[PDB]
This record gives sequence, structure tokens and C-alpha cells, in this order.
Amino acid sequence: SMKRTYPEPTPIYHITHIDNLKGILRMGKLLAHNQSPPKQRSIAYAHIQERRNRAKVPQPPGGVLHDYVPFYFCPRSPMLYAIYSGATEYQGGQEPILHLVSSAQAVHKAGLPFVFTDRHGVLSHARFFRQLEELAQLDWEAIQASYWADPPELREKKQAAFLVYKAFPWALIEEIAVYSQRVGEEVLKILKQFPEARRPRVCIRKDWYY
Ligand SMILES: [Cl-]
Repeated sequence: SMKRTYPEPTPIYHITHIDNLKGILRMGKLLAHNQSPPKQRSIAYAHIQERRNRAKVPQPPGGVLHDYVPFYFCPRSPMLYAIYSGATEYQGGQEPILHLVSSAQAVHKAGLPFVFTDRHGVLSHARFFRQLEELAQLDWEAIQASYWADPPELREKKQAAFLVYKAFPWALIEEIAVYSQRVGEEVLKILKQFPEARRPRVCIRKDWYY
């Protein structure tokens, strides 16, 4: 006899190459793929990339996954694993990859349109939601899983996504997590070039990486 719950607050994580940070700070936002972002560096699995151009979103404001900025509900994501494993076109590995941390509740409180899924949003079987209470429908056991090799559904459910329409404001980022001290020190040197950008905490979290 159990009732489905979810973590409150609900952290959300977006991974990006450090080379993109200057563009984000200058714009004050992360732009969705389809909004012509000032992206320096793709870390994008090309087979996922093409699929996000045509993966339809059934909750308003609708469109395709490339109309949204994607966050996952865990660090040390399967997409990060693809970067670590060299499976992406991008061959620089995980050390230059930042985790940008926010929360689902912060996006709602800011009044920004969002949708979220219970599994990788390119899957035809993905379910989509737009109310925070429906976070209970996700498989938190999979999302939080350190063991996700088998069954095959674990990799899929662990890629549950929090999708923010068109743009994600920089000032909703509470933490930049990094692989190493040397990357953290480079992040602080970039933040200081944009003294009017919010300066979130910068944290070394080698345990969020493979
Ligand atoms: Cl997705």
C-alpha cells in the first residue's frame, strides 16, 4: 500500500561545454536549439540531434524538442556517459562539461512555460506532463539509479527530461558543478568577465561524473 511521491524541491541539471558559458552570460540565457543559440561547441549525439528536430511535444506550448532547453533530473546522466565513452562526435570528454543546476519549482515560480517527460523525449512511448504534481508519475528509482545497465528501460527512464520553452534565463542557475578544480578556476575567470551576470556557486563534484 503506497502513494507515488517526488523529491521537493526537484533539482534539474543541464550539461554544456565550458566554451558555451561566455555566450550564455552575454545573452543572459540559454537559447533552445531552434532559436539560433550563440553555441560555441556541440557535445550533441548526432542521432539524438536529428531526432530532436522531429520529436513532437503533445503538451502546450507544443512544437518539437529542439524548441526547448532540456534538463535532466539527475547528474551523471546517460548523455554524460555518451560523452565520457567518446560515443558523441565531440571527443573532448567530460572534464570541460559543466552541470548547470536549477529546480523545477523555480521555473514554475518564474512563470516560464515548461513540459516534462517520464523518459527520453525522442522515444515514441514518452509520456509528457506540464503540472508539478505529475512529477509523481516519473520513475524516481530509475532517475536516481547508479546501476542502470539492465533492464533496458532503466537507461530510457533515467533520461526523463524537464524542457523549458524557447529560453532558460541564466539567473535561475543556482550552481555550476565542475569535474575539477582547474575547470572551476576557468569558470570563475569567465564569470568575472561578465560582472553584471548572476554569479552562482561554483562546486567541484567529481562524483557527478564517470
Ligand atoms: Cl529529451
